[PDB]
Amino acid sequence: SHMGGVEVLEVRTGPDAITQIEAYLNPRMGNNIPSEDLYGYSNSINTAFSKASDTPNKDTLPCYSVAVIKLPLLNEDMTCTILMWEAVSVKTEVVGISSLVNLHQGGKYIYGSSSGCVPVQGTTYHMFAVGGEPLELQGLVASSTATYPDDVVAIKNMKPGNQGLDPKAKALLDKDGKYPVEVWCPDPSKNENTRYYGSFTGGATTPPVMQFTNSVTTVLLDENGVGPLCKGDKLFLSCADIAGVHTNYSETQVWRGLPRYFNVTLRKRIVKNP
Amino acid sequence: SHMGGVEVLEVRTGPDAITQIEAYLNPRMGNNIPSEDLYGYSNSINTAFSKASDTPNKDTLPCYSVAVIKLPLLNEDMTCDTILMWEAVSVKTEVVGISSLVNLHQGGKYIYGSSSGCVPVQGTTYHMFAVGGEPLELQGLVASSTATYPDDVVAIKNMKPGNQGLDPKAKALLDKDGKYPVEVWCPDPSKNENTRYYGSFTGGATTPPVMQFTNSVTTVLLDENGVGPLCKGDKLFLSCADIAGVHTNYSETQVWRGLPRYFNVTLRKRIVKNPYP
Amino acid sequence: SHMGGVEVLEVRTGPDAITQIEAYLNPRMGNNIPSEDLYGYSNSINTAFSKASDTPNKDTLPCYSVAVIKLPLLNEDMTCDTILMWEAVSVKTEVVGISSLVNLHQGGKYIYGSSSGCVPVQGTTYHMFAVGGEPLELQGLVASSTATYPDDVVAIKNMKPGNQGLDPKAKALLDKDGKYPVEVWCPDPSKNENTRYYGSFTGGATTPPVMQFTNSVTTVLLDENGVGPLCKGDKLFLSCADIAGVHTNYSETQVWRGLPRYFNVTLRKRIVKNPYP
Amino acid sequence: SHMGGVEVLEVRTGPDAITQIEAYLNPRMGNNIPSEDLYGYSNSINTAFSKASDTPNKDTLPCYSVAVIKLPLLNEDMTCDTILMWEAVSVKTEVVGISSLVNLHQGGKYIYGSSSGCVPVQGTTYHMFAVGGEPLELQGLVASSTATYPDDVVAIKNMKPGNQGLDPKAKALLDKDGKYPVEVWCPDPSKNENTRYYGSFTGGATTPPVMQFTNSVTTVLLDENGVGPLCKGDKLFLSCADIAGVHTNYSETQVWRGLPRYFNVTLRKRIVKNP
Amino acid sequence: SHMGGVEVLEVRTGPDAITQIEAYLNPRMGNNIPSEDLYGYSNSINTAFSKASDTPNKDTLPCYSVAVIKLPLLNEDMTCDTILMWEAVSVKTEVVGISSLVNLHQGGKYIYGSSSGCVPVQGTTYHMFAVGGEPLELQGLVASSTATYPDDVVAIKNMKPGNQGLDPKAKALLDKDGKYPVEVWCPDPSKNENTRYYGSFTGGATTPPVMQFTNSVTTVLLDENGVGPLCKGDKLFLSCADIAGVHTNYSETQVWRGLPRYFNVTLRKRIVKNP
Ligand SMILES: CC(=O)N[C@H]1[C@H]([C@H](O)[C@H](O)CO)O[C@@](O[C@@H]2[C@@H](O)[C@H](O)O[C@H](CO)[C@@H]2O)(C(=O)O)C[C@@H]1O
Ligand SMILES: CC(=O)N[C@H]1[C@H]([C@H](O)[C@H](O)CO)O[C@@](O[C@@H]2[C@@H](O)[C@H](O)O[C@H](CO)[C@@H]2O)(C(=O)O)C[C@@H]1O
Ligand SMILES: CC(=O)N[C@H]1[C@H]([C@H](O)[C@H](O)CO)O[C@@](O[C@@H]2[C@@H](O)[C@H](O)O[C@H](CO)[C@@H]2O)(C(=O)O)C[C@@H]1O
Ligand SMILES: CC(=O)N[C@H]1[C@H]([C@H](O)[C@H](O)CO)O[C@@](O[C@@H]2[C@@H](O)[C@H](O)O[C@H](CO)[C@@H]2O)(C(=O)O)C[C@@H]1O
Ligand SMILES: CC(=O)N[C@H]1[C@H]([C@H](O)[C@H](O)CO)O[C@@](O[C@@H]2[C@@H](O)[C@H](O)O[C@H](CO)[C@@H]2O)(C(=O)O)C[C@@H]1O
Ligand SMILES: [Ca+2]
Ligand SMILES: [Ca+2]
Ligand SMILES: [Ca+2]
Ligand SMILES: [Ca+2]
Ligand SMILES: [Ca+2]
Ligand SMILES: [Cl-]
Ligand SMILES: [Cl-]
Ligand SMILES: [Cl-]
Ligand SMILES: [Cl-]
Ligand SMILES: [Cl-]
Repeated sequence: SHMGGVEVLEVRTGPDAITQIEAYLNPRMGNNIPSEDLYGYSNSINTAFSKASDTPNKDTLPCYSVAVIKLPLLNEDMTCTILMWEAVSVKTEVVGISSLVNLHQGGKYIYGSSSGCVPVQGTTYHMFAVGGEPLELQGLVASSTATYPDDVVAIKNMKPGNQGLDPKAKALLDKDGKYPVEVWCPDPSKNENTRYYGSFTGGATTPPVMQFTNSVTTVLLDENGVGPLCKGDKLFLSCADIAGVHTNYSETQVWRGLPRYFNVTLRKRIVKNP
Repeated sequence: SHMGGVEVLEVRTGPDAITQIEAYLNPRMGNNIPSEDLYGYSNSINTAFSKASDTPNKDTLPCYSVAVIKLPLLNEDMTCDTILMWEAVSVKTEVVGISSLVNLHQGGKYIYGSSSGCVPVQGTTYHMFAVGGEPLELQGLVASSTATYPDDVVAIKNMKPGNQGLDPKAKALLDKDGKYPVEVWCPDPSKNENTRYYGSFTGGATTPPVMQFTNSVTTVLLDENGVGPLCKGDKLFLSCADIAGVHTNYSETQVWRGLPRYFNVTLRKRIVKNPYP
Repeated sequence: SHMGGVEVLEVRTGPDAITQIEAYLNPRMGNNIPSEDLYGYSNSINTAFSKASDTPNKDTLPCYSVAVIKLPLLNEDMTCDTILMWEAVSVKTEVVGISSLVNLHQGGKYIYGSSSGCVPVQGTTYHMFAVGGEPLELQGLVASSTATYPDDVVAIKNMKPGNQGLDPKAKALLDKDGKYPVEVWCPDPSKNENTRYYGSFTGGATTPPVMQFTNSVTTVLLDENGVGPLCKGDKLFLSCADIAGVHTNYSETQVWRGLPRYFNVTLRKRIVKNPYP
Repeated sequence: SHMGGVEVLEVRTGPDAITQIEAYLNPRMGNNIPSEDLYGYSNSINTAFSKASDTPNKDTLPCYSVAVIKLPLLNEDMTCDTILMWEAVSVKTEVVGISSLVNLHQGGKYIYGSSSGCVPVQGTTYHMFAVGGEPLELQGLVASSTATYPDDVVAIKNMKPGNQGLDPKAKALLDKDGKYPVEVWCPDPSKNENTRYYGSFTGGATTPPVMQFTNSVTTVLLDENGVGPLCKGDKLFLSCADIAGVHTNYSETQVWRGLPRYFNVTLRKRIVKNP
Repeated sequence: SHMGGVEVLEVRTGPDAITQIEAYLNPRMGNNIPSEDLYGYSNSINTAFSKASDTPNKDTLPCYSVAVIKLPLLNEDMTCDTILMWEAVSVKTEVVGISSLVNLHQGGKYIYGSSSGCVPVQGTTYHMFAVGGEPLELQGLVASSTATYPDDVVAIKNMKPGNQGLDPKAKALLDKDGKYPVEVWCPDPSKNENTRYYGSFTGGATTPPVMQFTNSVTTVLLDENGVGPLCKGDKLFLSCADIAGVHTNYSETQVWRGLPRYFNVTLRKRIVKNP
């Protein structure tokens, strides 16, 4: 016999330097208040009369979600180096995928009136971001002559140049359910302190495809080995998860969105004070 | 010449600390009793008259499958500072009966006209499995909060339009086979620390199903800290749903089609600081 | 200058302990004799009148292919404490004739009108192969328990609605070429410890087929313990099914189209504790 | 207690030997000037009357984008045994404005009837980019040699049926922004030793487009010999085309839709034997 | 300061033991001569009257391309214990002219009505290439044994219904450019020990084509014993077929469309025991 090691499993409370946060963000498809009958969907998509006359109704435009998570305060005085929270990894999941596995919800029939109803399908757009400040946005639209509703943030002084990349069309994703997906995208010329990931599939009637698991972690460190650094001890979580459109019996259509869960691991770092 | 080693093959028993279990779970599409004519399928999908009047008929809603496997007893009682627990380390899993879909003579809607083969199972698919040391924790979320769910399934309590998004009060455990509808419940990503789950969804009205099968693939169940599910009360929970698509009848009524899933799980005995008070 | 090595290429005869075998298996879609006009295809798919009246015609049901390859004799008898056995370590396999589908002049249904090319083979596809040291073990599972299978195929005995899911009594061995229907039998994942199998299915009414071909890919057959299939009685079992889709005739009758599969298996001699009583 | 290291985060200015450039290139689908109503789209696609009579209207042909970026001057003396050159070692690149396609209210053909959303941009897609130390070298190859190309694009000289395959005389340099049609010119794989290019095509009449976007991906530009593009005359060439699909109007006329592309290229100073 | 190394970039000629060859192969869809109006396409596909009466017209059948490249002469004496042979170790290969498909004005069938663009090339695709030290070995297998093949292509001898599966007598060598039909012949996996081949097929009536292009990818040609194709008689065999789909005319007649393929093969001299 000899003295040797054996590994016992127990609850381990992680180092003081490491923290995890969890959050969920509900979708902002247009009906953005939980009391609303069509919460989690847009209102019926109203189409343009013409190029010149294109005025989407209130609540018909899906917008990005954003949540600001206040982390534990690290610095008593900001005058010294300072400590900052560095986001190192994230686990994220689209919640409610299985809700689409439903052929009895009222709408257009797959075949005739004896069949199931057409499920959510068409254009999809799934993106998330984790950063130490608001996601920086670039404006670009399909048509500069659309008139955007009062309750969304649109491009200022829109002109045909906004159908391409105009460097004046910039914004911060600093309000939940206010920045339309069809107007704003991540600005790749900025966002040095944010990591973002997105996938788009278009088409009129395309089948949606989504996976879900609790086994996958995305590392947030950049090419220099540094994760997002949380300015003022605030963590920004942003996303949009448009699953497709639901078609009603009358052939009116509404966007369907799903919520997203985030689990972010952060660590305390010593940072030279700007 | 010299003395040297040669490797002889033989049956090896493996150590007492490791065990393997195998199980299969039959699908729960609505007709959940093997004596039923449409066992392995739902009843005909009945669609809503309206947003307000949406009452799925009994046995038209696919539900999750779950089995609880009783593992070998490890402890005399729960009084010691440490106990032994089974740790699930890996799983091999297979959807069974995929080839049954390779059938164009089953009665139904014709591909072309009445001289052609019949349309096979297609449309929305949903395949998921989980292996854990306790029930899979579920989150409720529905397409429509005004649906009236049948008494024989577990629905969200006191549904409101908020349940079309994530309401933290809509939570459940997958603790009954063939009772929790797929369209109401999904894995809760805010919990499930002691379960591993994996899922794939493809929608669309008539989409072709795609499935693979092999006995060569093993999934490791260890988490980011190197620890597998730990089996509380020496029970292993296997959960799944495998909706292959819908079958369309000649009259255009449609039924969900599900397939069984096989599991082979490897577990090892571990010393664990006693969690039980 | 100095003495040094240079690598010269030459024909090398491998060690006596290693052998390779090559074989091809022609498809068994229904017309299984090379003299038949529709060899490599099924007969026209006849569809069910009803759930209760569903009687596939003779030769309309694709079946698995199987070949048993007799390997070199290794033992004088089975009396010693150890014996020699062939261990299958790797396989190269290819579906042959893929390019034959690149044909829009074969008579059939038109893509557009009567001036256009004809619709090529498309729809449901099913590709699988197995390499083992004994027959592939099969599980039965059908779309409909009330189908009446023809006398010339091996069907599930005393079929009941439970056979639309997994019934553990519905088991068979793939021990006859062109006799076990693909739509009735699939690999049994609860057995097959001495076989490796691999399969892919894509369904749908008219889905485009996708196939690749190369001589650059080798699949390793060693299991999780580093052991390949061990060939009982010095026999190697090769199994497959390769359904490319259906061909549609102008009258809209449809026939399954299959393709042959080539195998190149590498085996090595091993000393094995004698399993034979 | 002991002396030891701790890793402090700070703003680090990269070594003098390394530089990064950022640029964006707007699409050149035919309406190539930001004052134009249909900027970012082609004009309506006019189809051939016949094989012999096929005359695309001006600005109906999507063309490649190119930008030449002037890098810091490295050599005041070009007569030494060696010179310095900028070597492009990696690139991050993104298609911008993908989310603009997530729009079912823009006027056009209806998905179902007049109560539904309108059909989004779909059909043929073509996405490519290149990073090089000199212009991208092009090979000409067309669907039909009897097409008559307009005078505002560069096309194949003395076109003949052989140009429906590879004729080695049909060669060009991508040296004008918005003038070389995608349907006439492709990268020449027999040249381009000093460029890296990457492209993806999916055809079909009405195919759904698929596009990803992230700031997490870097492509290494070093070749098989470990050498990146070397920038002749301290000029960096960025080339691309990003056709997202076509938009269909209610009248069923169709226009190509393109999107801009962003580039972030890292370069390092290298000693090079003087040519 | 000290003596130290710095890596200077320069033009290097590889060792005398290594050579690179570049080639392109134009497609052989039926119109195989660059003077033909429809060069790069087949003639209109004529469909069978029946099972028994199926006679494809001349030049309606896409065929494989092959080029035999003469390499530098290695042995003036062929009677020693060893000879030198070229060993192919890697290949870079690209389909050329993919962008030519990004064309909706070419005359044909309309996507929607007569105001819209025309349907692009789509349907069945077949892409393969091979690099070897001798002709690619072929296996014959057809959709229908009662087809009558024309006298300008090489087909199966004494065709019988068994040729709808694998009959071991139906074997050939790919030794003539543009004469072996794709629909009759495939690589023989039971031979081809001295060739590497790679192929991809996607069928369907109207399927969208998918193709990528880059100059960044190298395929290693070494087999499982670390040996590449050895070039018998100092000849390198390049084979391919690249069927992009079919073009549909307004009358609904259809023609196959093929594209050229580029090859860049690296070879090294090896000492080989004299056979
Ligand atoms: C996303 C969703 O739940 N859509 C509903 C839809 C909406 O509630 C409605 O369009 C918003 O005003 O309503 C659907 O059911 C309708 C009935 O509620 C109504 O009584 O009659 C309608 C007849 O055209 C229709 O049946 C719908 O529009 O199809 C059901 C759908 O799920
Ligand atoms: C999933 C399945 O087996 N579906 C059957 C279907 C069901 O048995 C039935 O719809 C509900 O129990 O029955 C099908 O055959 C029918 C005949 O059994 C009946 O006599 O007449 C019907 C006429 O519309 C029909 O032919 C069906 O509904 O198509 C066959 C199908 O496979
Ligand atoms: C898979 C195949 O070869 N199919 C053939 C088909 C078969 O020979 C037949 O269905 C077996 O009974 O025959 C096709 O051609 C037919 C002619 O042979 C017949 O003279 O007239 C038929 C009229 O509908 C038809 O044209 C077919 O059924 O389309 C040709 C097909 O490739
Ligand atoms: C790509 C794009 O923005 N297309 C517009 C289109 C263009 O403005 C037009 O083709 C360029 O000359 O115009 C569409 O709207 C049209 C109205 O502006 C016009 O008053 O009437 C037309 C009736 O057929 C049509 O409604 C269009 O052609 O559909 C809108 C489209 O987004
Ligand atoms: C692949 C190709 O270029 N196809 C052409 C086609 C060919 O020139 C023809 O099939 C060769 O025999 O011709 C198309 O244009 C035609 C006119 O040239 C002719 O004057 O009238 C035809 C009326 O049906 C037709 O418009 C064609 O057949 O559509 C154009 C096509 O691109
Ligand atoms: Ca910047
Ligand atoms: Ca939690
Ligand atoms: Ca077992
Ligand atoms: Ca060259
Ligand atoms: Ca051989
Ligand atoms: Cl703005
Ligand atoms: Cl609840
Ligand atoms: Cl049985
Ligand atoms: Cl030219
Ligand atoms: Cl022959």
